[PDB]
Amino acid sequence: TVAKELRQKSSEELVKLVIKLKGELLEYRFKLAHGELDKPHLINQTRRLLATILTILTERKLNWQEEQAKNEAAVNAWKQHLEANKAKLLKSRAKREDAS
Amino acid sequence: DVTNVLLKPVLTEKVYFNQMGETKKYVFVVNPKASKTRVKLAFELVYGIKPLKVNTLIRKPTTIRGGSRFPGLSKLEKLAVITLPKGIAISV
Amino acid sequence: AKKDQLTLRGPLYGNNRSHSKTITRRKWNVNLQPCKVKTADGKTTRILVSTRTLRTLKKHNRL
Amino acid sequence: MQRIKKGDKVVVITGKNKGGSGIVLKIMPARQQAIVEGLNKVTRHKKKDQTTKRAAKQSTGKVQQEAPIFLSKLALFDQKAKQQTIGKIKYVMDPKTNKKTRVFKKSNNTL
RNA sequence: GUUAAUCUAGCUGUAACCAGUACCGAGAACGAACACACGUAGUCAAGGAGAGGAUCCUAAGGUUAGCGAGUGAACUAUAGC
RNA sequence: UGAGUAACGCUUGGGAGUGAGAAUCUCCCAAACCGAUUGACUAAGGUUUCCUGGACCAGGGUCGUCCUUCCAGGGUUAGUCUGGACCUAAGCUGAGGCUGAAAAGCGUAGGCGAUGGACAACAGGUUAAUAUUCCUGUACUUACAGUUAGACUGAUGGAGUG
RNA sequence: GGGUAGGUGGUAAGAACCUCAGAUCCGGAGAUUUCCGAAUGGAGCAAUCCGGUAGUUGGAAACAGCUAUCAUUAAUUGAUGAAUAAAUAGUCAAUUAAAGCAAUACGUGGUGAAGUGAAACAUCUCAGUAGCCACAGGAAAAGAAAACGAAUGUGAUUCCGUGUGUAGUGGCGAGCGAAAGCGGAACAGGCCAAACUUAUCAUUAGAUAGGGGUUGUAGGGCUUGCAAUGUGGACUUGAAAACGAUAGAAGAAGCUGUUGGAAAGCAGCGCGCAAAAGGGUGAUAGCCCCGUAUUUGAAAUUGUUUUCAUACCUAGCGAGAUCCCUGAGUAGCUCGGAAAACGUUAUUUUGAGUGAAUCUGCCCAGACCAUUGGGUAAGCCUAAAUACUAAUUAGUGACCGAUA
Repeated sequence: TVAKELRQKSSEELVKLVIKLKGELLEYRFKLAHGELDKPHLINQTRRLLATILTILTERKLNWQEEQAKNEAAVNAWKQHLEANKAKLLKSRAKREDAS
Repeated sequence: DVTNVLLKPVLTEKVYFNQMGETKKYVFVVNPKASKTRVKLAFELVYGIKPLKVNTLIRKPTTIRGGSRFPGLSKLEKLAVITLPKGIAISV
Repeated sequence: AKKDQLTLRGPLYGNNRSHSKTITRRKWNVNLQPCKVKTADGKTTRILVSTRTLRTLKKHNRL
Repeated sequence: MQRIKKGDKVVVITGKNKGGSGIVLKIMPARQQAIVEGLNKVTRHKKKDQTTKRAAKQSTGKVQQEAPIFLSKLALFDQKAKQQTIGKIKYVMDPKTNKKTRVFKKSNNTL
């Protein structure tokens, strides 16, 4: 039921749960765009749970309590891109100064 | 930071041709009111990779099901294509 | 408008006739005249005032 | 309250299938039918193969399947006595065990 | 402001938003109730003869005009004599 | 009824293939065409008709395996191009204001309204559907800091180019 | 709160789920409610673009998210503030209301046609209709006599019938048409200025705020007495009660054979009605089903009425006195109109001018004078009785049945 939502700490745990459910629902919809979901019913269930938690939060205050303190391979590819750009710029400037 | 601008990633033959290269192109369908920077921020905060190029395009509503005793209209759609630095690929 | 600033009272519309008793929708305009009025605040201001109200002000020492 | 509860025995009053007994499975009170097992076995023709030659388990032939029965044609069955009479139903009895109970009008037997 | 601001120049990093982008387009898709011989902005503009974007045949490029097959009366239209 | 008649609204032939059936569908080869045009590139307008697969009930002034027809699935990617966030001509709206029974009409300060002004990207390749945008190569502008060198910077206003 | 076994809104077959730890459903009360749109941060080609300001997070920043606000007018209050010293206009800051829509229907008001009839037509009728416009309201408007009017009179207003196709008005033509009185619907009258007086206004205030009175059987103020402690509602709130309204519950009675695809129709014997309205069920069913008359039921919201308490407003009868007051561009008059049944005549109203009295008054009784009698304008407010139904509930129909 929904009475179990009034009992818990409505300050910080509920909003973290909302964020986790939003992330999971987004992943679920992404899987729905693909073939591997296999559980149609979860989308509406999560949507209704999110609606209920939003209502119970709105009865008191806002959803976004951001005032608090709310991959890794990117570094390698970014280093490669920066190196390539640096090399291109260096050779361009070297040719430009060699022109005269 | 709501992630309410990524509806569905499409999978067509043009896409399949697109990722086979060295850039690993990605394409999403986006809320028609979200701009380039919004999509860039959402993509950065959903996978952790800062995109290099972000491009957008639109599809006008088109008449579909011409003979049905009720002429329906195709829904307005906006697509955002995101490209990454060469040499990386991430699952969805 | 063609109305005095002391009270909303404009023209009157009616019928004009001749010896043939033919009807004609004709308007009659209340007379207006820009006579300065001195408000009891040390100030004077010019507004469109009807001649009858002007006589009332003259007899009421309101200038 | 509804006359027929899913699970109990039922008989038919009028129609071709006189003196027939059965168990209720599905009820559509919105448009007033009733599904009873073992009765009104109509000969469905599984017309699937001739649409296209792709599907499997599509051409089996004449198959008996249930057909809906109008709700008002049914009557609940009595078996709490040696000599039973298929009678009416009364909802007024209210023990504290549940909200309401049902009883045959022509006798005094629970459900 | 001169206890520094203000621009100028190079190096380092960083940002560049929103709407249009298909196809048709002196016409079979546009405006003429039509797959009508009607009408419509600008831009490219080949060779021989020629003053010329006229005239004749062609280059690049592109169409097969959405009914036909016969005979070759009178008569009609187009022309030639 | 008018009647299976008038008209069917700027042109061909052959071979092979598809097919249930082909003058019309496909391919191949010819010819006859306009060529300051029936071609190549786009404004305003049409909003999917563009591509692929399927079908030929209806629509194709004949037929039809085929269609700008229908169904199903896809397709337009921009710091530099088109127009905004820059600028103004007619003209529109219009605070205060004037005016008129009322509705309202006029007009100031302002604000909008390009067919014009300033404004930085070119060549090539790739897809059936996009490409100064996707990609390869080479460039530029405008903000933004940190850093470094030099320098007193010089407006909403004045003046000339514009 | 009611109510339980199915539910995932219709084109609906289904894969996957929820479900008696009380689901779906009904009613009441609550929240998100993107954008346009009176649209109001600024514009615009309605569903678009661009912002300013204040917090908050990422950062080095541009900026980006996450929140709130930013139209105008009118009123009030404050600061500011010119030509010109002050002061005024203007400016800024803050608060409070609208700004529109529609119910093809009613109301008030402003403006305001022609065709047509008169067998033509200008007077006239249509018509004070249609259209346009302003503002409403739950109805609106009007309203307490300076009335009628011929009476030993009635006594606010509103609506109906009659009076009556009467009196009359009309190129005396088409036409038009009252007012009394009577019988009905409903019914109740109150509140300001004035003299008098108090307090304050550079006390010159002429202005501000309090008592006093609401006028014709003339009244009120003044000086001075008696007796009230109450009649009461156009009426402030609190406590309760009844009757509804928005969900539901209980709620009677049959078999047998028959033609028959199927019985409920038909035949035999039965049963109940405060329930023989109606609908469905393989043919026209009282007893097959939902129901229906009646008896009940409201967590919450809401309406009307009733009782008590309570706040404001209110009361009778005397005496003096040539004491004072009793609605100013007011009314008549003239020049043109208009509502009046009247086509301009007292009545009423007003565009231009003219412009009194103070109870010994003023006006009224279709020119006027005198007498007689009646009433107190030039201030304000008002419930019901009247018209209408786009909405919700229930019901009705000698109204229609797919060219209706």
